Amino acid sequence: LDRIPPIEKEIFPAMAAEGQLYAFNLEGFWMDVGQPKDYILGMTKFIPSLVHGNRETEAVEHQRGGRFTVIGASLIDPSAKIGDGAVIGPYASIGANCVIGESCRIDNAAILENSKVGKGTMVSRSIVGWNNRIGSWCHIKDISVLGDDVEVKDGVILIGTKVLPNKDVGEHRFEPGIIM
Amino acid sequence: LDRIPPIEKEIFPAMAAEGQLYAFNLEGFWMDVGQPKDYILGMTKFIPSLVHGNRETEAVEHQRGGRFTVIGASLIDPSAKIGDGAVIGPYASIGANCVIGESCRIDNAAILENSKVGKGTMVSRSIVGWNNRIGSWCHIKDISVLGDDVEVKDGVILIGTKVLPNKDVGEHRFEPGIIM
Repeated sequence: LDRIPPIEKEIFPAMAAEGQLYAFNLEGFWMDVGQPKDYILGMTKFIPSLVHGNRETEAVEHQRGGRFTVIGASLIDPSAKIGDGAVIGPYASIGANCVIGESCRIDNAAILENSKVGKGTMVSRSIVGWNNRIGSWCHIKDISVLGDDVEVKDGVILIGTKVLPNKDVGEHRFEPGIIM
Repeated sequence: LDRIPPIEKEIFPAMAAEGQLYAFNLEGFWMDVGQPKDYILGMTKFIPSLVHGNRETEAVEHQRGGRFTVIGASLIDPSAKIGDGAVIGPYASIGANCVIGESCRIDNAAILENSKVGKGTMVSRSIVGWNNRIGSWCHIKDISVLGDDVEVKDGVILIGTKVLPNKDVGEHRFEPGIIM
């Protein structure tokens, strides 16, 4: 600690000038989670590193509310209900009290907090809001982030579109964009 | 029968000229099934007229292979297997030996002869081939006709595209067109 009014970061050039700066090589993964794409990539790199950390034949989480199959490792919150014939894809996370329909596909996607999901939808490489209420037969794929308390009708196809909070969606979007 | 070498609509002007032509007014439906769109419209007008004709609380066909729900009247071939949680939409037809997945949406669509359908797909206002083999989580909607012995991979979205026989589809199509 030295009083340096505005500042070469932490005075690193001088730190090397007196030659007391050391480096520690890391064998593990490293990436900056600053974007939704980087968010998904960090999740898919970080999930396998938690095998010895937390509680969760692929037995990361297999029988919660019914006989469903998980292709790869995933984080299933114990209070959640998965359904009867869902297929939780590789490297997926699900929050507390989340409800997943009778048959679903959660592929490399994150479901946060209290969310309801219908029957037959596919959530691929995407994120959903906190109190999100998702339709039954929709199709959400690519890097699309859904804000808080959004709702989508049945049979909508959001492909890489970010929606703002409290909005409502009822129409297809086949191109990247933003919904206000 | 009179020998008229070539043509005037079987000589209807003269037929009326001798004044021996009668007409019968029809109270029922009538339309020319010459296009897939007209095919779908004729099906949706003709299905309700068969309530007293053939064998098939909405009890047109309710329990075949599992406890599934039918929203409206539909024609389910007895040899078919519907699944466990399918939702056969209004005015749909299914051919013999057809297999429908655990949860499906057959909405105003026709399935012809031996076809297999995965889990969670949606077939809306469309037709499928004879020996068609449909993927699991696909999404086929709008007026799209699939030829004979076509196959679609998982998670494809065909929106109003007509595919030729024996072809294979593995990529999305968000616009009307033809696949060779």
